Amino acid sequence: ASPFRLASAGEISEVQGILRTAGLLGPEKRIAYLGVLDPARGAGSEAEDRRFRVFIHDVSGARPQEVTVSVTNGTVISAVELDTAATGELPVLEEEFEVVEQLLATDERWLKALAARNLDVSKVRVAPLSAGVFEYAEERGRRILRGLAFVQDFPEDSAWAHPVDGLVAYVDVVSKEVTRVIDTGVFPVPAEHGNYTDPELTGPLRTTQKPISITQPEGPSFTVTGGNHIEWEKWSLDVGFDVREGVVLHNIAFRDGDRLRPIINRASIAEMVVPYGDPSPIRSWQNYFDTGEYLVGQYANSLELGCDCLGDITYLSPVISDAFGNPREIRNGICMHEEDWGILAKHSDLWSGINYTRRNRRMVISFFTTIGNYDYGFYWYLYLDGTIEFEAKATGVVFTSAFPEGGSDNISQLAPGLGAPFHQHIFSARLDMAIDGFTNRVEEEDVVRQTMGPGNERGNAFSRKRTVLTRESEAVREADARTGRTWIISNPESKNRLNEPVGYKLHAHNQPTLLADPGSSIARRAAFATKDLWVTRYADDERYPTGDFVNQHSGGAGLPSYIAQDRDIDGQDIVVWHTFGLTHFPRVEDWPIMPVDTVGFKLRPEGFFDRSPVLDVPAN
Amino acid sequence: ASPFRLASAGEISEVQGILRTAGLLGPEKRIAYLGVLDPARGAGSEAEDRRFRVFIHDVSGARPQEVTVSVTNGTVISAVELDTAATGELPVLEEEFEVVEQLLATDERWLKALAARNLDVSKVRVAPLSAGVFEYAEERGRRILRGLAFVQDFPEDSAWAHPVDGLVAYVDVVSKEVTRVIDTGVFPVPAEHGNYTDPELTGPLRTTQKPISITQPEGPSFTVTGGNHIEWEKWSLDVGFDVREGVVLHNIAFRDGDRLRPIINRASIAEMVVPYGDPSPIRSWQNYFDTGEYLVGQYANSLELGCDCLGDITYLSPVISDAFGNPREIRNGICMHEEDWGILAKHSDLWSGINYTRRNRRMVISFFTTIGNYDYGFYWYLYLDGTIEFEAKATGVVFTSAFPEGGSDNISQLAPGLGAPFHQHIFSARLDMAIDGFTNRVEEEDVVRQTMGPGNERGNAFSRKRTVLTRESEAVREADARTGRTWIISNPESKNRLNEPVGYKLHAHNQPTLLADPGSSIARRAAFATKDLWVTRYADDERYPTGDFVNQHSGGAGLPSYIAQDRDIDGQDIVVWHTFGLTHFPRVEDWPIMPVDTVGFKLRPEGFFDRSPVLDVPAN
Ligand SMILES: [NH3+]CCc1ccccc1
Ligand SMILES: [NH3+]CCc1ccccc1
Ligand SMILES: [Cu+2]
Ligand SMILES: [Cu+2]
Ligand code: NA
Ligand code: NA
Repeated sequence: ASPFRLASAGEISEVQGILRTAGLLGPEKRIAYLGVLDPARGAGSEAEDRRFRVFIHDVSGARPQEVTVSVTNGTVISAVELDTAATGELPVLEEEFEVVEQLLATDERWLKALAARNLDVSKVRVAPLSAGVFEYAEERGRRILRGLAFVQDFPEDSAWAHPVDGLVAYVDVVSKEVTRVIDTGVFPVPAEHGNYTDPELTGPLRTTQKPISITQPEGPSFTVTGGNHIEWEKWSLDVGFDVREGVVLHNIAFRDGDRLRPIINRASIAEMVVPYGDPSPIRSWQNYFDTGEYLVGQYANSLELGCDCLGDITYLSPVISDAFGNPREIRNGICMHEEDWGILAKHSDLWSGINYTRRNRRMVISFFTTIGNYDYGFYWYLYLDGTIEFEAKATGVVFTSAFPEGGSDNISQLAPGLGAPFHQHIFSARLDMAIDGFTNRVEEEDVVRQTMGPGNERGNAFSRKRTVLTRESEAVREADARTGRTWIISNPESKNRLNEPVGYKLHAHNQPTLLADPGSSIARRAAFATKDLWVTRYADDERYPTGDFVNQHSGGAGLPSYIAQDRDIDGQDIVVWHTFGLTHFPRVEDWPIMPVDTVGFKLRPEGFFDRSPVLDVPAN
Repeated sequence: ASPFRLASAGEISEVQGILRTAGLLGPEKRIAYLGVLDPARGAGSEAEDRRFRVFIHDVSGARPQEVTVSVTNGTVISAVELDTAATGELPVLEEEFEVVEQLLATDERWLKALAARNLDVSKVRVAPLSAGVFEYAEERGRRILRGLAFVQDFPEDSAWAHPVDGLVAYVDVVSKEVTRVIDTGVFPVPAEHGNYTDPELTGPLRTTQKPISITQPEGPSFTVTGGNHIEWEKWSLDVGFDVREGVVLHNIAFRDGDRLRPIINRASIAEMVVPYGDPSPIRSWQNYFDTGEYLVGQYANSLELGCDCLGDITYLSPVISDAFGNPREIRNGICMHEEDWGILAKHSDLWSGINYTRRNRRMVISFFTTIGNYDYGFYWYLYLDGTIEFEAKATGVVFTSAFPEGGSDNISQLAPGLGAPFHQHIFSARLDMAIDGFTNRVEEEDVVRQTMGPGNERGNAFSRKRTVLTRESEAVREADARTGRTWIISNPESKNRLNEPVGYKLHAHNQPTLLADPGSSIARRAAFATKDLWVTRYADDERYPTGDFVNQHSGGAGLPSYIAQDRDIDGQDIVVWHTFGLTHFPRVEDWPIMPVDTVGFKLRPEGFFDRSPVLDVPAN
């Protein structure tokens, strides 16, 4: 009976009924987002109200609505008409993916461009790309997608190998109008195929790999109760799923003796953005927010035993709503399992004669999503020693273009005539902290170098300094790999046995943040991505670093507007937002299908325990 | 019959005989180092000469010697008397470990200090620490170790829990003289024990972990021929072992179609150093070079099946010489096995309908070493996609002190009265590069940010720049995480099918380098550690970044003297030296035995292949 339980098919069927009865789900309506709301702060009075938030699109041009529903009470709580010129358009609908291709396929300007390139319109796929906000005044308040074309030689052909460069179109998907067709010149369509299952390309498959068998002859070491509550090796948590964010972790806690100690209240990847660095007008508008614009959870893959997840796997199958409010099960959408992780601790002592070795392991919670050409795995790891780690795995097919004759400073060449524009993959982790409870503070820790002199006569000393972040206006922080900069989240009212505040240290990878010019449209809309670390005071409605409606929003929403409140964060209920990402200069080896590359972050205990928390691990 | 084969017991027995007959191994002699020499450059004329380098110490005060021997020809090639005031002392001998304790145990000044603290001399262990070079003129040319004391309450007690602070002694281990005893004040000896196998400390062991079984029902996928030649998943290499460096990788190559393509000629960890940042005169001299002063290979552990290495393990048992020239087998000293490594590549395509998933794996070559309180695992990883990775795993027991009343800026508190001085663990990887052959160059690659303006009107463009390093004097490089700085090793005379030079990219972790003041003794002796990247022209005798004789050398030897030759490195036979390390502010969780922390680097192909090299991997 947990309030953090997954949404059930029955709850979603009741939401649909409530919306229908209220007159909010007519035939011109589509559900663009549906998700359970987290319990409010201080629900410890026991009063379960299962509430759902719904974004409702209207395919006839009427104003969309934001609606909150209580399945517990069977009522509509609020329903607001949205002015989308003001607050942003709703997320892209799956059914709009093919509308862009179909509308262009009858437009004379589009047919004119394809005819000059001798392309059969029935072979031309059109990627449905988010539009952003640029110079085009006619787009304000309209639902616009932009289309870039790729040729499929036959139904099983990889279209990404055949970009049609020098051509882009803009489409109003509600009025079904093609607003602009821009043809800047003919580029040869790259001819080589990129079919990575074609024996002519792969050659004979390897016969040298032989099997690795990972089994757990006595089950797994974790238990799952109430559908989504995990207990594993003193860890406790709830695994949630949201159609926008994907896997969400709730109530991460560690059982230290007889005390259950909270660490993180809610952990999610709350936004991601892929900005492209090609200045060609064909692509210079291209930045897609996979989380905020497309909703990564609704494209989660069904994960296959032995291929996607290997070992003794426990699956979760989350339920989401389709565009009409029917429940849709994502079969085997979340994989969970434990993994051997090498040596945990080891010492052979010359004086005591004792040899000691212990092995480590980790709990893995993962899902995969596919949005167009790109595929990402999201992995959360819990380790025996208290460490928490997130890892994103990027794979799929790189987004392509022509490679210009005479080269390019912003595109790399992958095959004859075929290019891949430079781009970044930037994530925002939202960590609603609860280190031993909700009274937390953040300190920035830098290494301090000391000069040779009095008190340091051999010039060997070095130290560290910690700076408390006391107000939101000073809590927008940059990495500094030079000085070993980390951030410590501590509880000043909870001390370890040495009388020091208990804490956790965040270790970043220190990769570059957003490279775009600070005056650009993307720097305004993805402002979170320009800094490595933000800290805010918790608030119910401050969910996403980019705001609630990312699609076609003019910018400034989210983190820069939250922190302007300049709230007290020194020993308060706080949220850490960590930006981290990959800067991708594509290489030949990324083609025709890209080997996984990774990025992430980790948190390690910092005086949270009174000694090593893994002294009670047995000797295998 | 490979020239890169491991040394055999028979070869070492012949070396001993040759040395004995030549009069070089009398009863006052000790072998401080013995190791096989790599074949000279251009031995492709086929002429095997197995040669060994030997450092010979004299326990009676005579001058040590460096000797080269050919077991092939049964002769002494050269024998040089060493002036150790000039070129450095020989590495610490294992038999000198207990000489420091035994000599102090009869010194009246030492007994005076223990008596005032009411310590029974039979309970006091003395750590044998390398001396470095500081202000003491009487030490030049003498073989000095310094001693710090720890109390063992009973034979199985962990002495590290009971440091005797405020007390240090210096010992001449050849003349058997205690040169100085420094007592700066009495500190309480910390009373809590740190016995991590005591049920009173651990509590009841966990009963919740249940087994993970990793098996390979058909063997392993790699083959071992000639004792130490590995073939695995198109990779080819030789696994060497040296008593100073430990595991060395030779002739790393990748079978691309019908061509065997070299990548790295020799890879090793050529030095490591642990500098302490406590300005107390009791410890301000403390910096130990585990590789150069103590020789990490001779302390390699015998690795246990199921505890140290899990799965289907193939072992190597390298042979080294003891101090008298007898062969000594390190049973099960090197573990090798392959490991599942998650998803390699994955894409589900919306237009072609093809779902594609492939799994990754890695080849692991590892050993563990223990020198006093510290334990390290060295791991080399080869991946299916051409990636090479090194990982160091640091564990064991932290070096301790008293925690001063009133605190400290350079020591953290681990238990009542017990401190752990700040320190670093810094490694030097020596990578004798051979990217498609020996004509290589290094480029530094930085991200380039571009301003909004003409040619970049939306302010989204970004680029990269590469700077060729042409001469040694310009090849001393610093990290820059901000700008995503990496280094590319390429072969300008070997091009991929796109006509670009083939290459590999080095990705660093960008951790802080040496923090000590640049005018300090350690900055002079560990000059390699002050910069992230060095490139030299290959030379036979340029083996270690610190020089051949690190112990008590006054500084400047090694890399700073090599690069002063200012040799051409633009398309030549070059060696990359990468500094990387951990800065350790010890935490409570590191006590009484430290959970593993890690650091390393990786190299990934950068246009080395003509497309993804893993298209021929099967579907499991
Ligand atoms: N990831 C969102 C961008 C996208 C969407 C659909 C096809 C190709 C690219
Ligand atoms: N790691 C070399 C320093 C050392 C050597 C022996 C005991 C304790 C410390
Ligand atoms: Cu990418
Ligand atoms: Cu350390
Ligand atoms: Na919080
Ligand atoms: Na070389």
